[PDB]
Amino acid sequence: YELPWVEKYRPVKLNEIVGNEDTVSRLEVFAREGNVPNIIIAGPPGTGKTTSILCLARALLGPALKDAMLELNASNDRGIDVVRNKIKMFAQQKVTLPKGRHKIIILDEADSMTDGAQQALRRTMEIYSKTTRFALACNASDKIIEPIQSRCAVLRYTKLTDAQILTRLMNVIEKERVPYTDDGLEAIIFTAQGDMRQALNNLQSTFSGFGFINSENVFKVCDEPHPLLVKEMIQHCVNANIDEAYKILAHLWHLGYSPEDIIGNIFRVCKTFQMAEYLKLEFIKEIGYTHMKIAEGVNSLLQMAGLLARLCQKTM
Amino acid sequence: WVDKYRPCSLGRLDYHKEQAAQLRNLVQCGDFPHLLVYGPSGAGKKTRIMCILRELYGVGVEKLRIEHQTITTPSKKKIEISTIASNYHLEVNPSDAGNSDRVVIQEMLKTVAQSQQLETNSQRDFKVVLLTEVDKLTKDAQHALRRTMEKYMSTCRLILCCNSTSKVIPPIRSRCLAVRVPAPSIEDICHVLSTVCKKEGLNLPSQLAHRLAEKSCRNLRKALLMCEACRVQQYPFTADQEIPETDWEVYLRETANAIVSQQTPQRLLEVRGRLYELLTHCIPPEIIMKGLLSELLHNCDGQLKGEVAQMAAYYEHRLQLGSKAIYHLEAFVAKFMALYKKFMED
Amino acid sequence: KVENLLWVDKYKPTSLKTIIGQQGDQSCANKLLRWLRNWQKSSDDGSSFKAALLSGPPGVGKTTTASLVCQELGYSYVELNASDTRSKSSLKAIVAESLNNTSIKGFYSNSVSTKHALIMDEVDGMAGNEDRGGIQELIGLIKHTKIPIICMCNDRNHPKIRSLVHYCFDLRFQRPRVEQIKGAMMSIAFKEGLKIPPPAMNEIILGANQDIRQVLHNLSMWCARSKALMGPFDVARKVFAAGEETAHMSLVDKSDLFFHDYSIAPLFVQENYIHVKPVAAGGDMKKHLMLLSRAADSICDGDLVDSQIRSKQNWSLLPAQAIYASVLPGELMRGYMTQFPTFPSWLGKHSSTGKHDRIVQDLALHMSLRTYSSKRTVNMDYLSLLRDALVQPLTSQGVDGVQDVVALMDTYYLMKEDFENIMEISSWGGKPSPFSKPKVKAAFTRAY
Amino acid sequence: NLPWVEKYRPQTLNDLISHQDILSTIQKFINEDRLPHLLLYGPPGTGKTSTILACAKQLYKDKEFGSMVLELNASDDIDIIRGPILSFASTRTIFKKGFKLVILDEADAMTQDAQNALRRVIEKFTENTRFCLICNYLSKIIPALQSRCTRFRFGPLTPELMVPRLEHVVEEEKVDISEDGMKALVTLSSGDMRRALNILQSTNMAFGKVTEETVYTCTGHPLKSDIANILDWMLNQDFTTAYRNITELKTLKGLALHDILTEIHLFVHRVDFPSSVRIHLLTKMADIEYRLSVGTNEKIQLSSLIAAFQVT
Amino acid sequence: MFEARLVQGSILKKVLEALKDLINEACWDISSSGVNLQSMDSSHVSLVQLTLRSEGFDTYRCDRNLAMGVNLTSMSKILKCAGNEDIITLRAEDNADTLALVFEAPNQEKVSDYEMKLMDLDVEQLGIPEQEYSCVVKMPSGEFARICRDLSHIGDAVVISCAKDGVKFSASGELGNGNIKLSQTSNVDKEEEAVTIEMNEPVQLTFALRYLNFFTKATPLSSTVTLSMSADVPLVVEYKIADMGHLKYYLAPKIED
Ligand SMILES: Nc1ncnc2c1ncn2[C@@H]1O[C@H](COP(=O)(O)OP(=O)(O)OP(O)(O)=S)[C@@H](O)[C@H]1O
Ligand SMILES: Nc1ncnc2c1ncn2[C@@H]1O[C@H](COP(=O)(O)OP(=O)(O)OP(O)(O)=S)[C@@H](O)[C@H]1O
Ligand SMILES: Nc1ncnc2c1ncn2[C@@H]1O[C@H](COP(=O)(O)OP(=O)(O)OP(O)(O)=S)[C@@H](O)[C@H]1O
Ligand SMILES: Nc1ncnc2c1ncn2[C@@H]1O[C@H](COP(=O)(O)OP(=O)(O)O)[C@@H](O)[C@H]1O
Ligand SMILES: [Mg+2]
Ligand SMILES: [Mg+2]
Ligand SMILES: [Mg+2]
Repeated sequence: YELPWVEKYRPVKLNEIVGNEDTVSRLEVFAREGNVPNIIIAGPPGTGKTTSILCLARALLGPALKDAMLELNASNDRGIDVVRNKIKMFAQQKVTLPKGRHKIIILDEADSMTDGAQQALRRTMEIYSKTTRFALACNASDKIIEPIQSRCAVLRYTKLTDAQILTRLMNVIEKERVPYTDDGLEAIIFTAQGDMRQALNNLQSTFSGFGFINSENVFKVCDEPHPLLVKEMIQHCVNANIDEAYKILAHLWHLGYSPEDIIGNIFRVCKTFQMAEYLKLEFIKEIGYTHMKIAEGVNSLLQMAGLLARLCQKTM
Repeated sequence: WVDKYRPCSLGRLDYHKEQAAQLRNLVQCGDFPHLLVYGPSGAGKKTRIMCILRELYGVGVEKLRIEHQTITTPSKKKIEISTIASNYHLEVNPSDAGNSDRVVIQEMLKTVAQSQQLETNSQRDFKVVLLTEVDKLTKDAQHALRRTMEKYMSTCRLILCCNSTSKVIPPIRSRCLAVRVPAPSIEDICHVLSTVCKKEGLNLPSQLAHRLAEKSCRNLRKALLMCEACRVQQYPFTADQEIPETDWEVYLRETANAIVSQQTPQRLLEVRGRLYELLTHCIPPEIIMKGLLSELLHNCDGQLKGEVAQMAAYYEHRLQLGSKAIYHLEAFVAKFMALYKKFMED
Repeated sequence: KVENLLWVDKYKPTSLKTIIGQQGDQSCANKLLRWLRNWQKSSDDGSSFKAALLSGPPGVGKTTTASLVCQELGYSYVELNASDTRSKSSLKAIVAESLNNTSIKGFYSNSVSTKHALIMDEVDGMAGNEDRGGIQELIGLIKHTKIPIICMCNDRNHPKIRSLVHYCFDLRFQRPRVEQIKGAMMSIAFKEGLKIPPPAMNEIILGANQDIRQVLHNLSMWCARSKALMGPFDVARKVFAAGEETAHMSLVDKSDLFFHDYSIAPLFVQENYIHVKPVAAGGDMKKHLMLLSRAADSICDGDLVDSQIRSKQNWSLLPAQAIYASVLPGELMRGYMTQFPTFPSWLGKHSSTGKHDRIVQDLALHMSLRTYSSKRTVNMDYLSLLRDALVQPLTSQGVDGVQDVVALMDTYYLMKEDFENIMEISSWGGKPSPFSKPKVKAAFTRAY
Repeated sequence: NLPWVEKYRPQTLNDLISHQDILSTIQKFINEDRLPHLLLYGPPGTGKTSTILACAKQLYKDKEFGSMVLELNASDDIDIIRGPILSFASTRTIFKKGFKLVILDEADAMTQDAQNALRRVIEKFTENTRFCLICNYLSKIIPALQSRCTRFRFGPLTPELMVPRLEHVVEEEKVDISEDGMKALVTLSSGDMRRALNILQSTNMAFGKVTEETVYTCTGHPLKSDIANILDWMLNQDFTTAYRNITELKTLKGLALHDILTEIHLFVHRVDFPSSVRIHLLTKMADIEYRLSVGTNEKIQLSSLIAAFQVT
Repeated sequence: MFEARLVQGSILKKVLEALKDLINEACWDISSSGVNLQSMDSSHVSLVQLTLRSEGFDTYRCDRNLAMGVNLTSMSKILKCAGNEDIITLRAEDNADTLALVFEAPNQEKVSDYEMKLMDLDVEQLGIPEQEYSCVVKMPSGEFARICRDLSHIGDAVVISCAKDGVKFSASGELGNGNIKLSQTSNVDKEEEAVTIEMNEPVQLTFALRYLNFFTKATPLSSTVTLSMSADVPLVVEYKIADMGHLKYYLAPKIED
């Protein structure tokens, strides 16, 4: 049993996180001086929040990581009783660390704690801050009640640019010597959408299923509406050719792509497209309106055809 | 004295006397049905409802209290509601719980049904659950209302006091006797004003009462308040009194006049401030839109009134879909400025 | 030497003259100090209560205020946090026998001082199944107590707390003004050897919503970024610029400008889009007004997407909202911002609306003789006519104001609090209340 | 008696059809003990719960199947994660050596918090319990959770592939199927073998013979001639006599406006228009559908549809 | 290093089941003279002072004066793992974070060495001065336990009146009233059950019964309990240890009007 590449190549120190140079720079400063505040790391998935907190805790504590760190996932019981007993008895527990080091209580998936648990956690955060530091992680930073954000530094994380994911993908390819090609790498970066863990998972799955990495093969394991078909459909809609765009639309509908997926790809492709500017904005307006109408529940092919008709009649 | 001369028996009503006799015949026959009483605001829906209750149960329906119940959302956001209750009925407005109106209906109907099982013997074998402002219930809540209205049909009757039932699901309109309370005529308002002043022993003339009626716009409560407020300032009642109007009417009117005066962004910002001062005092955005639109139409041309009317209707419609009403109000104003300036200049 | 302490603990208010929020004549901390000092006379007009209720926004000094007040008068307090179980049984088994008892701190001190008090912090955390029946037993303890209970809440407008405020001297902490916190944090940053421009200080204090703990944590992170060698206002100013973002920005970048703080960016844009002068509309007001209307339309579309995202947690519409509320208006209003990206100021208006709403609802519930409408303008006009009813007797004759005020106050079941509520509630446009327009008010509060 | 949707289930892994790439890759996973967590997603009736059940029966035995496979539906219920799933994944089975299998049918009805908890459970115990999630909308699954597991889109079955299996079912049974009854069955099925076999069995059992008319009457699907009639009333008549005719037809047979509108859309795309008229018809019909989605009167929406067609 | 081996192991067990419900976490002050423990109840109503002299421990070795905070619930849970015949050896390093308790069975090869985790406690030693109490009642422990457990059924407040002729406990509840008068005992053969009331002024105080019932949890420690009491100072319920030290409970009187 060999473990996946998402873990075999997990960065073990903050010099190897490619996510957000400013926030990771702050965290390297904290790993150097040593007096961290309670930090809430918030951001989109796959960008290196858990990894950053783990590497920070390691670089701070060192060999006392088994004795000074308490991690509580979302798969652990974290009711009000656990917050009032286990977390409190850990905060009160005595551990002797070097001058500026503190125990760390990593509450991963902090947005999954009920309000009662966070209310019971407030004063534990506040009282024992002389020897205990908290490091919460979350995706929706509004699921954390306001009094808990009041006693934490809210470090924001953002999606990854395509260059960073490409650098890390090349670092992994070099170590694994997987045969690749540029179109395959562009396909992986298109299917990733910033998630650095999604990109690695797709890379490993493609390599293990087929070996060689090319776009034709990447879209055989991801299998979302090929962006070339959507580009062609938008092009037909630019020339006010409804009967040729509905062709591609009904083709995509024949293969059973859910309309949410079709709209997601149409949006993501019409955003970075090669039309004019005013026309691009007039297109994105209508695509957003139809996306609203489909999320609401009106997901029939007639709504997609109406969207195509509007896109056509925008250009007379 | 608005609450000092409102009648208390169906035989004491001032207008819609045929409907009064009909309602008396209704409560006299057995098996009182679910009533859906509606009609423009300030026409006497609550007066008729209280009279129906006085005819239904004893006079002990006036010795009421104020209970404060707490409901729990499908999460920990607890909400507190106010139920005015008597020994035989319960008047709750299940719409202050903004989008948690589905659970309050269920729970309140359940509680009243179970309290009626505790020795309700006074004169009837059922209780009344008066729900005011029903047309603003969410559809998921009106469906629960439909279900729990039959689930406990035998022990508690419902009286839905809405207005303009247009937003009431037909499943409900098909299970409630529709009582329609029109707005009283100008003459009816004049007669009730003269009666109130004569019982007060005042000298309300025949040309001031008509001005009060024409300004009240078929709203009886507004007319009574205006009559009471033109006394607190100038008791002698002459033919040309400066009968006052509420603060927000004036504010909304001067806001409309300000929109008409200037068509500059520096004016649009002050109009945004005025709209904020109006919203903050908790007056509904539909009232703001209708009051702004009227004074606007008074200052446009007959060829422009169509576009402005449709603009107000469109914006108001959209406002009922979003969350921040100030966005749509300011959009409507901005659009009217951009249209009116282009019309007047050209 | 390495510091094993946060700024929130290095620069805590060790004294009472250091609470940044309130150092005035009658402020939340001096009112509490005077209520506590002469509590013995109970067993401000709050000397008739047996407990205080400090309530307000987070990070303003409630915990510090209560501790320093109980510490200045030599009181000794027993704090009960939200991390201590406070169900009915546990509460009436831990703190029931201590209320009518003498504290042993009153005999054996390491000087010796009586006057033991209790502090029930985070009283709105007594919710859920764990703390089942906490608030009920708490008011049952407040009813029969012999030591001052000092309860701290976080939002007085809470269902569980509404049944408690009827027994507690109601204090209310205000968000400290920006100048006070500015002076304090500038002194602190000087102590620390960290130089920050006062504009950046005002930005930090406003972005943290005047939460002193949050501004201290933000100053810590600022100094961290300084040692290592993009806020809301900055991005809000970067969306309405022209001259530098011609080739620097594309649709992906303009759409990303929304994603920095996607919870507040639409509010900033809707607030600051009106102070721009569209380069496309070269002074022609007929086109500038049209651009404003188009931007307003787009912002309403963004509001529609927002209200759709809120109901069902469908985070796939975030890009659509970024297009409607942040990028579009940008292209429509692409001129030059006049003054400054002011704060959105919509949150304060929503809070004040909620206050006026519950105030009117309470005042109207007391007028439940045979008439009621929950919170409508129906009651706003009954209450405007009631304000003109009340003020008339006293405007015209000093001798009848008392008789009529009482006759009406008791006909509709109203109180002095209700009078204060009905007076400064119908003041449109910042117009002074018709009650301040003298000598009779002094005897009016004393004789009522 | 016994439904044909169960009698002709593919018992092995090769009796699956139209997914030869996915089936070969899963079989290779099985042979090399490299089976990852699987996420099977796609439209109904396409062969997901049969693929994974064949894979299981190939992996375990029939007596190990109660103690090493947790078939759990996700539509019954965050407690289900830390309850039976965490207690099934973390514990070994006493005498059996090898991983376990957890099959979460309808894995998209799970709230997002439950999917966070389940993602941590998966990440933790990934060498003694392999998870196989099954859903219809991959968009409903948290990107975090889906990242963990390899994804397989079980799209609909093209009619060329699925016709031989229906022919084998017809020959094995005794169904006098017409040459177009097969076509009107494939069309109405819309590419899910379950619905095709169900419709076929139910019609053959109700009427006794399957043809292009019998299946259209057994499923109550609006016939093509009726929609042609409606389009003719709208396109070549007066407004009022079209309203009357369409209302009479709409009440004669059970017919709503959603179905009228869908079929009329397909016809608008079928018949020839100047290609600047169908941009109008399409826009107006896509607005009428949204209007009907909010619970409005159908007497004013039908008239709006006739108004849309009166551009001609 | 602090190492203390105690052959009479049960003592520790009993002591910890005497404190574990009144005190939640305490700060053992170890010194070359012995072990002390001053700790206030969480509600600041009751104080407890335990003293175990080093001459009572079978073997005692303290170098630097430790002050180790422990969670008396965790310590009780650890000590419940020792038989009533075990030899208990506490051991702690210079400034260690853990406290090693070795329970050695007396006549077996079973040796169980647990390692409790200390906590961080910053407590201040209250200054209790040596007083000369007005009323000192030395009675049998089981007697006092019975009195308190009985009066707890009547009401939740005991009025102790120490007059000349004898002590008198009283209580009044919603179901009635009760009072146990307890007369001084004669010079009769058994010594432990001889009540001995030495008073100077007739005192009368009112105490809570919850804390008196918490006090009586130490009855297995000794057979004679000594109630010292004066006007407006806490009741002092003292239990001796078997020639090793003592355990005193201070309870503060109710508020008098
Ligand atoms: N910024 C990054 N630099 C390098 N590797 C990364 C980065 N982000 C993610 N990874 C890789 O992705 C794996 C998982 O990332 P995580 O740290 O788990 O992200 P995450 O923020 O925890 O995502 P969640 O928890 O699902 S929101 C790590 O083991 C890394 O191999
Ligand atoms: N008025 C103030 N003056 C000085 N420092 C303050 C002030 N308010 C808050 N602080 C700082 O913020 C820290 C926490 O303030 P607290 O009084 O604990 O906040 P809080 O009112 O308890 O907020 P809660 O409990 O979350 S509702 C203190 O340690 C101080 O450093
Ligand atoms: N590829 C296939 N080969 C053979 N029979 C199939 C195939 N796909 C579907 N079937 C038949 O259709 C029936 C239902 O297929 P299922 O695998 O149950 O579909 P499903 O994916 O579970 O649909 P759900 O669970 O509602 S999303 C089975 O009993 C088979 O007889
Ligand atoms: N028959 C009547 N006679 C006199 N006054 C009436 C009558 N009906 C209504 N009113 C007046 O209207 C006031 C309230 O109107 P209401 O009954 O509440 O109608 P609505 O519920 O539509 O506002 C009463 O206080 C009373 O002053
Ligand atoms: Mg993580
Ligand atoms: Mg606090
Ligand atoms: Mg299935």
